[PDB]
Amino acid sequence: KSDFKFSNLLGTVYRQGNITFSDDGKQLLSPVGNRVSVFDLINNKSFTFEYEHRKNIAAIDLNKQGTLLISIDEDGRAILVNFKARNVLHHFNFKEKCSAVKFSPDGRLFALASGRFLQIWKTPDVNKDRQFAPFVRHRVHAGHFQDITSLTWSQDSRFILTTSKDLSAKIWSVDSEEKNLAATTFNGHRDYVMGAFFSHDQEKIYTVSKDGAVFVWEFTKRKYSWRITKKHFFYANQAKVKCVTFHPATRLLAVGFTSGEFRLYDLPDFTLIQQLSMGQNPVNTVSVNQTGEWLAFGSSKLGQLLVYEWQSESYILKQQGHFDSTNSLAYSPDGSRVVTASEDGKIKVWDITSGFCLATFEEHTSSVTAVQFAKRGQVMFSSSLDGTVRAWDLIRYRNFRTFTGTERIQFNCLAVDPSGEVVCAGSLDNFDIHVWSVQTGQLLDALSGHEGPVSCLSFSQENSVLASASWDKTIRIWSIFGRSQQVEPIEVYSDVLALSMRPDGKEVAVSTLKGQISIFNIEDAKQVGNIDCRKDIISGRFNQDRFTAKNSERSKFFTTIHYSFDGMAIVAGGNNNSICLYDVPNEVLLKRFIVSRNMALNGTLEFLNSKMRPEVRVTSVQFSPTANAFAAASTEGLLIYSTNDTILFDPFDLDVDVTPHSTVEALREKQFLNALVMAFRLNEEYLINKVYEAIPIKEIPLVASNIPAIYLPRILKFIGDFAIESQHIEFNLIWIKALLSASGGYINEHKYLFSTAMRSIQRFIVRVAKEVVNTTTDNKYTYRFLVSTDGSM
Amino acid sequence: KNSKIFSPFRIIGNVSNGVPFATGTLGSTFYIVTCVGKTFQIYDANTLHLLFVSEKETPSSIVALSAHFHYVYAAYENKVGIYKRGIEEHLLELETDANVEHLCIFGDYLCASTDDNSIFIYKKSDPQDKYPSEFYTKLTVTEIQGGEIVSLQHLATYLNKLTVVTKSNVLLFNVRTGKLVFTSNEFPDQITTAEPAPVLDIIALGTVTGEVIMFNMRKGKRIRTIKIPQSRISSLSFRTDGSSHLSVGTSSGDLIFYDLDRRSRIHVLKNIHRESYGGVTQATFLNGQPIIVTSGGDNSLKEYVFDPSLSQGSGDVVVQPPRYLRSRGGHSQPPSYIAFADSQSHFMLSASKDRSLWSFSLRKDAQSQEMSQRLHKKQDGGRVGGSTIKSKFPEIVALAIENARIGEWENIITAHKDEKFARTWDMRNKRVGRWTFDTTDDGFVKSVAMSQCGNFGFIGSSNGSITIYNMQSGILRKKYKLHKRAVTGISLDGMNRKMVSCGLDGIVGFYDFNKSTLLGKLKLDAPITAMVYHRSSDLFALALDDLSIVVIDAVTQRVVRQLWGHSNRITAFDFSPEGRWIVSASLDSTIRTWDLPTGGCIDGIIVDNVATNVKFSPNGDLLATTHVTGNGICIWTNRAQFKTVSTRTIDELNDIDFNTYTSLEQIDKELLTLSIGPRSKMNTLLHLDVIRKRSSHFTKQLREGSQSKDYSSLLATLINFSPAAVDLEIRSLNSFEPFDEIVWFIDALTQGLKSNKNFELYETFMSLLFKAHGDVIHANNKNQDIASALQNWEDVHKKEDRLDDLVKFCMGVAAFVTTA
Amino acid sequence: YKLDVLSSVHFVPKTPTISMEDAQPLYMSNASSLAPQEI
Amino acid sequence: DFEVVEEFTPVVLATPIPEEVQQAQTEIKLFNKWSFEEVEVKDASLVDYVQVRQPIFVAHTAGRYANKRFRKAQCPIIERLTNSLMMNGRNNGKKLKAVRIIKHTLDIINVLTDQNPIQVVVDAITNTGPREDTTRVGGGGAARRQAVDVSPLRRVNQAIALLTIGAREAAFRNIKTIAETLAEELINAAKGSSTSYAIKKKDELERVAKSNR
Amino acid sequence: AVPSVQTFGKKKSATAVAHVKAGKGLIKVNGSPITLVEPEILRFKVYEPLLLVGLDKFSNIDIRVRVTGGGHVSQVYAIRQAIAKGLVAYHQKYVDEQSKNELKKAFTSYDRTLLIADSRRPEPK
RNA sequence: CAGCGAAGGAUUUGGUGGAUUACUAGCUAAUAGCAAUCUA
Repeated sequence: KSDFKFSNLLGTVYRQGNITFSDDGKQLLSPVGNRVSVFDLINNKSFTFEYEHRKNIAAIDLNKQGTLLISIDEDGRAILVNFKARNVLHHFNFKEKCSAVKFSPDGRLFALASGRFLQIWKTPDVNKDRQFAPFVRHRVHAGHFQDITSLTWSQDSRFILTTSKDLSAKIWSVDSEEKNLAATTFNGHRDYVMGAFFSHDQEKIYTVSKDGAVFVWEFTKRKYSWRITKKHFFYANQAKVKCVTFHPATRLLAVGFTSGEFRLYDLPDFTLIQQLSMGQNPVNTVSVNQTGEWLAFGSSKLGQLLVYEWQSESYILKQQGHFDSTNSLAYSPDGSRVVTASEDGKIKVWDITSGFCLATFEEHTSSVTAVQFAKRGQVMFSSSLDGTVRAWDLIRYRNFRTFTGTERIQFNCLAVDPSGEVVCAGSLDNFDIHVWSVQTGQLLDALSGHEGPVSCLSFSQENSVLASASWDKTIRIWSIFGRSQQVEPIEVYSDVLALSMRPDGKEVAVSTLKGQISIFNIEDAKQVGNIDCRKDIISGRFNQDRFTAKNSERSKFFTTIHYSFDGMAIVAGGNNNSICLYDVPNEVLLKRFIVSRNMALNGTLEFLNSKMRPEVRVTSVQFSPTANAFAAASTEGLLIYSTNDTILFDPFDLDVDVTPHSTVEALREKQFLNALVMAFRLNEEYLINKVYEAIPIKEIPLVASNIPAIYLPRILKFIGDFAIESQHIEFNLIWIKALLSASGGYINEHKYLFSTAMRSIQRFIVRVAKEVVNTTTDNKYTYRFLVSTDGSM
Repeated sequence: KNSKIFSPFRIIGNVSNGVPFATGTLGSTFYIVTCVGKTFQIYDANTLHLLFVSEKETPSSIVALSAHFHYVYAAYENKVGIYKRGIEEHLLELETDANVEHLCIFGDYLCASTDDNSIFIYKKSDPQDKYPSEFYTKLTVTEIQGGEIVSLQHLATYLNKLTVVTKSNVLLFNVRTGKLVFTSNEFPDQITTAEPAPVLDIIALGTVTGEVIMFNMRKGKRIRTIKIPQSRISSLSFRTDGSSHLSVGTSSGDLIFYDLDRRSRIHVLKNIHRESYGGVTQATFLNGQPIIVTSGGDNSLKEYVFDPSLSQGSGDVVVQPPRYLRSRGGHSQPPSYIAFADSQSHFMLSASKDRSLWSFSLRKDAQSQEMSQRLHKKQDGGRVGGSTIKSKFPEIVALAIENARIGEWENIITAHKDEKFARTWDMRNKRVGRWTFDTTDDGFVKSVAMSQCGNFGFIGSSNGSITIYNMQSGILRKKYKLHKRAVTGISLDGMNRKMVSCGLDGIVGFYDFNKSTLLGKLKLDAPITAMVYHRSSDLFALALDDLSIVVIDAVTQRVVRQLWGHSNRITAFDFSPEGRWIVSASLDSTIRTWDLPTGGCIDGIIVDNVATNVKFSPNGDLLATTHVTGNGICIWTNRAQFKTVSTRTIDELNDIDFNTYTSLEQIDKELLTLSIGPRSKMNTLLHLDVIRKRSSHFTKQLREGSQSKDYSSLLATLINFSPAAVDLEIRSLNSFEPFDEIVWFIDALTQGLKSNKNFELYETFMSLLFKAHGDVIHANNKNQDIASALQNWEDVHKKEDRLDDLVKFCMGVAAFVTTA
Repeated sequence: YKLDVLSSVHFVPKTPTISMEDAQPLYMSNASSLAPQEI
Repeated sequence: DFEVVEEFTPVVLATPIPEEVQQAQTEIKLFNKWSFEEVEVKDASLVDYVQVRQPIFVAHTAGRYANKRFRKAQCPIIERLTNSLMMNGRNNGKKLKAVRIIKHTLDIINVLTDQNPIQVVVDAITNTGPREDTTRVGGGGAARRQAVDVSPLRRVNQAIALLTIGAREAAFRNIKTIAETLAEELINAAKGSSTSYAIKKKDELERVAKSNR
Repeated sequence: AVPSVQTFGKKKSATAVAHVKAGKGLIKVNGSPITLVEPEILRFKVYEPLLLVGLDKFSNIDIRVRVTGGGHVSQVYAIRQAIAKGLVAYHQKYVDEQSKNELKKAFTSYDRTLLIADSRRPEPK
């Protein structure tokens, strides 16, 4: 239950730093703020590393074995991570701002540009155990006079070519015996040298500067001593070079400027292969694939990330995120994608597994305040500060409906019908609730009776009663449908922000400004029970303010709460860097999550070092409708916390004779039901999978009819989280058919237990199985046409 | 015994052990290299930060260590190791079996004295290299010439000579010619220390009766004598900043300061270190500086500074006494209890037999701080009792930290040796708290716990009664009386709903906590000594008296595992943070790891000291053990955080031993099965034209499969290559005169989807065929070969409606069951 | 932009062939996403 | 065995509190006399409409029960009896007089039938409420009645109404008062004696429904 | 100098100010004890803040209530509201928060009108 | 007054030291030198 771990970070495909590819360039590693995201672009998936720098990261490299990563932040706190185990190996503090870090091509050394010293360390093994000091220093060279801007290793890991703000570039041999081969310095640029590369044969050296000159250096005679043979110029007048890279094998120089324009050249002849623009913001990063076919560009101001193949002129992806400006989120009615309403005025529909945005919608001319799904993922409603609620078909991607009032107000929250006839929206300057029909477009009603700004709205999903709650310290329940026009006001102790509604519509949980979460019975309007949450809230100290984090009244309350789908838990977040979840029977804190440890954000540290910034805040929390997770719209992105059953041995009434050995003996002796319930009492995912695949098709329905009723949600949620990605489609559908036929009355009379295990199953039937069935159906009908009709002339 | 889960990382909390440290000087800064057992540690003397720790543990204890500029020379059992930045550069094996026990380094020479009164000289090869490396000669101090060698020094401007300080004599060797230049007259008492003065050719000798001699090593006389009666002299140091002071260090822990110019005694720092642990073991002035670094055997390293004089004209006669400056320290006695302060594995609380509670940092050793015992004020306003001569609290039996409400109120609850109340502490302030919870039955505190709401603390007395206090306000809330003998374990649920107590009468009581009922009581077969509650999985483990570990869950109150194998009393145990393993340690000098899923012993370590405490980190990072000897905390890292270990039992289905199940490729040949690959490949193939608008071997294998009537290699190549390659191979298939390549592709897809594997890909390959050149198939429809190939493709493909009505049933009934 | 950035609490940030069209919706490989009534 | 200590000093206050008042902190009884546990509703379909599961100290809960439809199904049935007792033009508003005569009638119910008077009044409700009734199917005014069933809230409503107005007319000009006539009415309705106005009226309504069923 | 706490209890036009401080255990309404609060049939309406939570909460504190306005039943409802939320506020400020929200849970399970009145009315239908 | 109460108790304040981010040493013209010195 409560054992959530940080899974993913949706939104924000790039923040600051350098993009890296893999060696077999399938994944790309992107520095999001202090995490690192890794997007696998072929197997369409994505993860974010769990570890966390304390400032924004500025350098990334992983060796070409793929086996370990090193990430340096913007004051030199390096972190060495095991890339396969996903666990951090060492924390090493270089003392000043490191501009670049690079592993050697042979993997065994890495070097980095810390200030004006090039320092080469040698890589610790991944097979060795963790030591107190795993890095052993090779050397530290100081020949530059100002800060080094770039490294480049040679093809053999033998020379290293560094570029500085000082107007030179230098070549250093790795070992001392080749010191005479590499002792030259390369002058002649008017500005900062942005890059210095070898050719494929390491005979020519190209040095690209900030003003726009690329110099070709050759070991010629005018003795032989590294002349400059040709200077080529970009002649981009106002713009200047922001990032350079070179693929030496395909002779491809890729250059991004401070105007969004990037050009890519075939270098020793200097012929413009292509020139095109990311946008208007500067191109902060260029990176290239190992085969040189993909170019990943990152612009840091809008947080955007291209990877673009330059042969077939086409963008593998275009993915722009939102730093700090995200007002709301909503899970799709199957937990496959999250819709994000963001303050720059747009809707963005992010896939969860593959961490990318599918569609974006810009028809609001101001900050979109709320999104909400309806009609089972077919329609999606959003309300913004420009005065409009509007509806979005997620099939034809059209804004088909726009609802305004008559009073020119700005809407801050909405709520739709279950049977989506009516949308409803509340403002923070009008004290009314606006009730629109969705079929026609008209303003059906204006509900009046709050004496304070309507902070939150929610329709009960079962009996369709409206619950609004406002800053006049009052939650209010409106019976709209069918001749009632009934109003029931429940007073509460302080002013309310974030009401939420149970999945059965029985109760409503409100968050108040005191710091509490009160839970009320709707039909008999009396309080069922409250949680006192203002003492398990982490409220950090800002830098500008002159009052301690203990005595602050800034963020000791929750501005967004949400029920779990079994109705038993509440996740909650606010303008603080803790999100807390509770179980509402016992009113006790299950777990508290620190949403950021970035010291670049403001409200993170409670105690500031006695030796504006974007504050950290969560603006919306939601539980996943299909699989045991929650998304939180922080300032860093959409933090996705999820459990997984691979770890955490948590049995269910095992005894001493219940053992993996006992389970495989029962499987080998083919008591299949006993093996299945032994694996359920182990609650071990590999054992459940092993027994599940070992049961034959002949006796799926006998086992599925004899499964005990306490192990029913376990086998249903297992079949869901297995069958989304497993290939055994007919096996999984046979099991689903046998379970629904044998025990599908228990499910119907215990709806909210199997409310997230059944939504995960019909995330498998309509999303892989129905697509396959559509393909075979179209093949059958094209066959019947192509052989049944007359093609003659 | 080497392990396969945990590997040794460091032993934290150690600063010194009373080997005389060495000082070294890089440029104008100073470092201080102190021995901690078998490693040394380099400290930055301007701030006492831990720069370096030696990379490997030496095979025995380091016994004499010196430091020139970049290099540190550490002598242990037989040999001298030359270390730079911790990493060992060289190892000088001596040709003896005698233990090397002194050394000096001057010039190209390293001179190492053994304990059989032989001296080994080692020489550099060429005077430009970094350390003395080659053997040169051997010197011997026989019984005629002098006693046991008590020090080995080189006083300056002495061209390749060596002052050897024996117990009665002072010899002077020429170490190039191997000669004994000068042997002094005898000394009437045994001399223990020596230090060269910054005066030219003067050494200072310290005797076992109380006198400092100032021997002039060129005249052969003694210049002056300083008498400190009944004090054995253990250190000598000289001030070198224009103030001629000497600092002697006395093995009753005293540091006495003398003016040599005006022959007075400046000041005495009394009890600067403990006499019982050796007194002041090494004291030295950082040269040119008024700061002196002392170190003692009580695991402590201090600095004292001389402020400038307070009289603006006299100065030299009004010498302000030395004051204290920074210091590092740890426990002076081996720790008795261990806990982790937080889930981040950053701080760990640690209580010792020297009656101190330290908070040690696993990230940076400067952050280690002693929790203060300065009591608060009484709540009403009455007087607090106790002695006026303040001493530390009795040594800590148990403790329990739960930082849910940290900074808010009292946070740690701790139980001391043979006293009837449990103190509280605040980890945020790092100090004691306002409350001492009584037991209310005149019994000593045998266990403590506290809930994870942070509101409640639980005291378990030796007369069998649990008392539940409030941590905020410090008052009795409830009191359960089930046991009659001593309650050794209390814990509570993560939801404050069921508590579990275990006493040494061998009954585990299960109580409801909100209601004050008991849910049950289970009688085991031995007295229970210790409980550990794994709180997420609700499984608690008991160390019984019959040397078993009973793992029992609190939900259904059954013994669910029973782990046998320990040969003596189980000292400690702890759960893995995921709750899969349990690591125990017992008085047969062993540490075992048990995989309680399978119920067997994964790994065992025979460790020479008995491990008295074992704690996992609250993440899966580290194991922390605590042994009988050694003032620190031994730290291990689990290698199973980076690899996966086999849960296969030691003594003295490889996927099921490695907890995996690689899902088999297809379960039955009559079952449809998708590809082992991404699900999106079907959609990419079916719509890659509009996707991009929004953004040969094949022919030879096809022909050879048409010969052999087996297209398995063709279909393997098709399932292998990429969507652009698939479209570009299907789009070029010779659709013109006899139509062979089309019909070979069609009955290849027939042979493919007869096999019920990759069938969504075979379906999209047929869709791509009909899309690319289904117009030529429609054109020469009624052609015999292509019509028969499509006929048998439909013959196999018409058995695909099993999937259709299967997903129709699942969709319709799932919708009906969910909605209605 | 500038009047509502100073009238607020929380922080608000601010020829070749193509500007790559980084922001673009409608795409789960949809081509004819029009309505049948629209057609 | 096992015992919990949860007070650690005998509680004494500076204001002296009566011994039965400080005995009332272990169980809530109506008027500190009549226990609410082991008071069951011996007829199902009326449990969840006669409410005896939140015990009270006096029949004067000033809560608001007339602003949703079935919210008066969880007013405690002693207070519903009290509120129905304070109705006519003479005795409107006088809830303290109604509470005082409810206290007197429960005292004399217990002194006549030595059993729990809350159990007696709950049995009187569940025996009085009619289980069938007739509506007048109109046809423009064709005088024909059709038997309908009757919902449990209407059964509890009409039960309290029949009992209270039977006590009024039984106390109309006899020597007995409203408290004594209501006691006789609740006792006879509890045992179901057919000597009460209330269950004679129930038997007439049910018999007419049986007639023109 | 003393830890003290002031709360308010209101019904229609009665209003009651309750001062709670540490003491010996005396509960006094309008100077007279709590066992004199007429109309004597609603004395248990006044008592139920004491009997719902036990007199061991009141064994260490002394309350005084000053009640003006209203009528008989409005004054007993003001008294019980003032006593209840005064005990809650005292255990908030000077005793632990766990006993604070245990008291809030007990009073709210009995009736939350001990803690929150029904104040602004009517409804214009 | 009672009570609390070990060769005393309370309040206030100045200075210094250690933490307030996760520990790979100083200098320079830096593949090494110096640190007693870079200069003939």
